[PDB]
Amino acid sequence: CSARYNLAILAFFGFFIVYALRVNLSVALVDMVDSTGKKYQWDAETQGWILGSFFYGYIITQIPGGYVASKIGGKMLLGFGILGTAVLTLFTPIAADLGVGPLIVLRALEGLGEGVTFPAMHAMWSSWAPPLERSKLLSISYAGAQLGTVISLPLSGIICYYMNWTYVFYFFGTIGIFWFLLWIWLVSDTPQKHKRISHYEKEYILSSLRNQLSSQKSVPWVPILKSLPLWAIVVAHFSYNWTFYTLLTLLPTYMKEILRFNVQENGFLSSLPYLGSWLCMILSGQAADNLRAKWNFSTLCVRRIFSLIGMIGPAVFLVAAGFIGCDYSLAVAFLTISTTLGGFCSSGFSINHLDIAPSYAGILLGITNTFATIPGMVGPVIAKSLTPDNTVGEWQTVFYIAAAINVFGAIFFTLFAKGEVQNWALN
Repeated sequence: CSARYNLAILAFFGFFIVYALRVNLSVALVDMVDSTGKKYQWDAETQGWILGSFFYGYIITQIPGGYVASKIGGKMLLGFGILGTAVLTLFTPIAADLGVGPLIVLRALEGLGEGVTFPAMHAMWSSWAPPLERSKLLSISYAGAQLGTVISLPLSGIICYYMNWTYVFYFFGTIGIFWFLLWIWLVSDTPQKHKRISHYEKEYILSSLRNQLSSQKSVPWVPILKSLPLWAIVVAHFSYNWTFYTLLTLLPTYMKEILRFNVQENGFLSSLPYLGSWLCMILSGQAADNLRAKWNFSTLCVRRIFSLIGMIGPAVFLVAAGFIGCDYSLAVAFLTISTTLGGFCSSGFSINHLDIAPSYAGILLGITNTFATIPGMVGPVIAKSLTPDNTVGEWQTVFYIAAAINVFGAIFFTLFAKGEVQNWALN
């Protein structure tokens, strides 16, 4: 079709690759360890460090991305991020042969390469997307992440079953490379730099962004962002991501050790939760708009209601899943419900940053993500240390503490959230 939508059909696949290279290990690990590929004798704590080392890098390059993107554009940044991630993915096997240290190091470098994507995309859309249309283009671009954390698990299971685990990494790295070639050939960082764009589209985009860009006032300065209504968003994000990452990283292990599912079935059934989450975050915005039309609700009742739901429903159903372990089906159903209701959050704390201080979101997202990334560095560690022997009495404990985290986060948000403006964003 046009140029901007082609960019949004190349960013979709880029984020697909991002999240696939992020998630594939959660599956490949349950076959890389011992009780036709090579198998290593990782202990418990070691698997946790391996699964967490990605976020020790993801956290480093989240905010610096916003600066490096305004410096050298978004195209090369995202391209090199994906390329480094994929090339290191190719070497992950040769690294495992060298030990665990190199493996965690390689995953952390993957994290450095991956964390610089979203800021680059924001930068590119700040020059490509007209305001009346970026709500759709950003959605297209970011749905690739959900599709990736949906599809990289079934494919990883298929491959690890019919073939060795090495081929997961080989295939996904080759894909990342064959995508970087396109990202380099076609895309540009700004319309006037595009080589095959038409004059009318260029003028439409520039005329849409003219007054908006010339109305920027809050760029060259930044006030004190230590207002409690921001720590509420940060805490809710930390809480949600604790559960989300703990599962993303240790759910296949649960399905293979406790439920005793095959690897194929493991990868196929570990996608249902995130597919449900996708559908739920697709329907939640519609429902919230229809609700604000039904009644005013001050635009804050919506945030806190949807947050309460998407952070307590998960807790309840996850506790229930832990309570009835060793059942093939009901536990899968309850984990699915748990990570499905978690999609209501896309109309709560994951959006309050646009109502609290717009025109400053570029850095509020960075703060929130940099704070809510810590659980990726912790959860997979203690959730596996508490379970040296994968007995249901151990997993119940991590489920309980994760549910308590979700609950405390929801309480904090409901108490201290604001939804109109915070008096320092006023340009």
